[PDB]
Amino acid sequence: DTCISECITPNGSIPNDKPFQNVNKITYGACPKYVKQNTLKLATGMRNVPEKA
Amino acid sequence: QVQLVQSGPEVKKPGASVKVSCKASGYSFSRYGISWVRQAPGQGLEWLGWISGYTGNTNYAQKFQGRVTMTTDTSTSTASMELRSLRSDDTAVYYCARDKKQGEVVLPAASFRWFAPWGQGTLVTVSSASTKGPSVFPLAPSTSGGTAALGCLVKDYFPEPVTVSWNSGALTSGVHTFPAVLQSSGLYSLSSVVTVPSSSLGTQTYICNVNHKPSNTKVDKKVEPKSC
Amino acid sequence: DIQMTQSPVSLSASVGDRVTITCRASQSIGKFLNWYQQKPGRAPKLLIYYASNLETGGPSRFSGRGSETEFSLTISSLQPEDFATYYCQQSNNVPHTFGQGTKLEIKRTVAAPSVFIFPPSDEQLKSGTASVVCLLNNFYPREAKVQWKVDNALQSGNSQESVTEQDSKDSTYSLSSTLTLSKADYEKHKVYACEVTHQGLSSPVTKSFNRGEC
Amino acid sequence: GAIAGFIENGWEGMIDGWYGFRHQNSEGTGQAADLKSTQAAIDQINGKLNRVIEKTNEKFHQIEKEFSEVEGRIQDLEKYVEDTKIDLWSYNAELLVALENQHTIDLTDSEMNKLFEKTRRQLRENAEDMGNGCFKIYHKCDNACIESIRNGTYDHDVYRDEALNNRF
Amino acid sequence: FGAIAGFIENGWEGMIDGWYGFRHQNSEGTGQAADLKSTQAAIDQINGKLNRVIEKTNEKFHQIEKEFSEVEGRIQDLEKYVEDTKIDLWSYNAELLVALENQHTIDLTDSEMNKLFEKTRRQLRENAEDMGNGCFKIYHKCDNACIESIRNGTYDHDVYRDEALNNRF
Ligand SMILES: *[C@@H]1O[C@H](CO)[C@@H](O)[C@H](O)[C@H]1NC(C)=O
Ligand SMILES: *[C@@H]1O[C@H](CO)[C@@H](O)[C@H](O)[C@H]1NC(C)=O
Ligand SMILES: *[C@@H]1O[C@H](CO)[C@@H](O)[C@H](O)[C@H]1NC(C)=O
Ligand SMILES: *[C@@H]1O[C@H](CO)[C@@H](O)[C@H](O)[C@H]1NC(C)=O
Repeated sequence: DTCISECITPNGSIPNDKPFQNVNKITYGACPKYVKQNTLKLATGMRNVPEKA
Repeated sequence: QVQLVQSGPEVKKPGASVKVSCKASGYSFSRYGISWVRQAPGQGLEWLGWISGYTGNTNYAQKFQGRVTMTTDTSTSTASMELRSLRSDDTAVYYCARDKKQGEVVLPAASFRWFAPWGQGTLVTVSSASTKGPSVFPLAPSTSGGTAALGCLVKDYFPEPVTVSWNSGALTSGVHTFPAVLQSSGLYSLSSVVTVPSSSLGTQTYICNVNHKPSNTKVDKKVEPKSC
Repeated sequence: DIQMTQSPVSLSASVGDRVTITCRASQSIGKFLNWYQQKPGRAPKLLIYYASNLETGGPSRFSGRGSETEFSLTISSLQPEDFATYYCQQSNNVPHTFGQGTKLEIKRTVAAPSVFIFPPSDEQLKSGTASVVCLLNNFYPREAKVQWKVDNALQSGNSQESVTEQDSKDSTYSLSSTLTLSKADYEKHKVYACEVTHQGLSSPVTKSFNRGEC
Repeated sequence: GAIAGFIENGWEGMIDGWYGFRHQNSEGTGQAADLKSTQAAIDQINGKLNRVIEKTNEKFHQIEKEFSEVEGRIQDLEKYVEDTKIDLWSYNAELLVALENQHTIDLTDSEMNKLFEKTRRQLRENAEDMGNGCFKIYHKCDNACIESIRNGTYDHDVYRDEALNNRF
Repeated sequence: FGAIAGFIENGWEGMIDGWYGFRHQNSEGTGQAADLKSTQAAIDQINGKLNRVIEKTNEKFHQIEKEFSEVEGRIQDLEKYVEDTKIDLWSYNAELLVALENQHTIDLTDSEMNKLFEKTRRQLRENAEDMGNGCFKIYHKCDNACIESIRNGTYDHDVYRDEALNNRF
């Protein structure tokens, strides 16, 4: 396709804004590192303590 | 349109201070910062520092510590930069630019760690020379191909800039106004020239219109071949 | 401070050409590298942010690449609006630093200058100084040597040159050399000549004016 | 109706900042965000996000990782090499987000306590810790007095005699 | 006119005999003294991590070839891939280690300063007030020997309690 992507997998291109990747261990280019996890959530806020009555 | 509008040009004697302001519009001024960048004439860009519109925190380049103070005013959406103890090499066009999102966590591709938009620029001239209006001398014409070349010599003015046109803007083809040069006297000098058909010299009138806003001086000068 | 090195310093190309500018950091900056385009006389404008992102207005013929230490900017099909100066800039660490810039100019065929010489005006002469102007008009390329001869005395240190930017319509340059003398010294000699050498001229062209004589 | 601090809960009504002040005085009740300590926590989280992608992983020609035929020894080694790599990186990723999230929770908890202690220092002997994240200020503190506390210009000697008399 | 100021947003370039210390101002003048126990307590922790980063011995002998003068293909692609994988993983470990270490070192040295302040706060009890800048206003006359008793932890608050409370209220 007519687009821009530094990283290529046999499944197609993927972005590289995330440090890790779960699409395919076969990659070409500037790619995220392949891991077995499907999701890893990094906290970007504090503990959520909803308020009292 | 997101926009930064800066204050007017300044001419300052050495040892003085200058304060330049940037007025923001089109975006949330308190959720970003302002970076200041200057450019000496014919030179590259130099970063002076940064101030947050959210916190008022500041980052100054080590070269300017103790000489710069940056301030921000939320209600007027205006950032200010003050440079103290000015020297001759502080002469530059000073730019402000919106920089760095504040008040929220940002991923790198959305951090706004880039300068956009920019102000139009503020020229600050620091010289121990005083404002002076230019003297306008003609360069009379006299042929080849056959075209003649005539122009005006705009000399001994301070500070930049001067505006030059021909026949009140009616003549624009073939015009070449040269960039000013700083003479050893501390004053600026400039030439504007134009090529015209050699046949039209007797019939057509050529006047260069010179404007020096800093001194409010305005001069029309008729250019004609010398009489012999 | 982190140092940014741009290559090449200057570049000349044609419309429709493909060009690539290079920026290099002295230490890793991640992808926090931005590119600015500055047209002569205008404020810089953001072109690429975070290494590879086009500012939303931006033309698709510009593209950026790189990370860490090495970065590039590519214009796939050059257009007239693209000829300007390009600065790379690092936003990873304070103090933010700029590259020295890459000037992009239009390639052209060689054109010899038309040479004109101008005697000092009477109005200026009576005041006490004399400025003699040598004009080199519509030439390419920029490299040119101007020499001042007064009664065949080769002068140095009393002349200042000044060049225009490339002309928008014909891509040529124009140059002005001004010889400044006191009224007294302008009266000692009769003939003044500026000698122009240029690669568009096989033999150098000399233009002379006889003083007190038109 | 009565206000309470961070010891008990958080504030869903606070949307202009991450940390802030609520007060109740003679003129009424009000709320204000503390921007410096809000941005101090955000600056650190932004720094994490920058450091997690700071190193570029750029690989081109590698080994083959899928195979259409049974070959034996060499293919056994090629598969073992790639599986070993993935397990080590999968471990690195799991430990990274765990360490980072623990630190994010810690640093945001710390910014709250630093703003509480900063306020405790200002008030000196003119207030007492109610134990719920609030201070009982023992003197008439109008809106201008509250704002002096929030912007760090509150002079305790002005209200000291009044506050000491109400405390004892 | 130089008034003393404490560690809140302020370091001491003048203190060279220790890492943490006291500065005082009383009737006899101004003075300075380093606190040796807390200085060494922070140093001992840095020494301990210096010992631990170097404790493992990495001793390798015959290994694999890592530079090749000829193009060979499959087997050489694998040897290069193994070594490149090992280097990237150790490079990651080295980067993460010094990051965790420095964060902890900054925290533990910040903690020692807070411990020393709280240790002093407990000594003074109701005889002083927190000035907010890292200093205590001692509300009684405290000569040089009285300052040293605070510095060496033998300060008895009951001796001065009546005088201090009378000055406070
Ligand atoms: C990518 O393709 C592979 C097979 O080639 C498959 O196992 C995997 O599930 C695919 N992943 C995605 C995200 O499509
Ligand atoms: C949540 O985090 C993402 C990325 O870290 C950010 O883009 C987004 O603005 C955050 N949401 C809020 C409500 O701040
Ligand atoms: C702090 O708030 C008080 C009360 O509103 C005001 O008088 C003072 O000028 C403020 N100071 C600053 C630095 O904003
Ligand atoms: C502590 O200092 C006081 C005052 O100088 C002194 O009398 C006492 O002996 C000291 N104690 C120790 C254990 O150094």
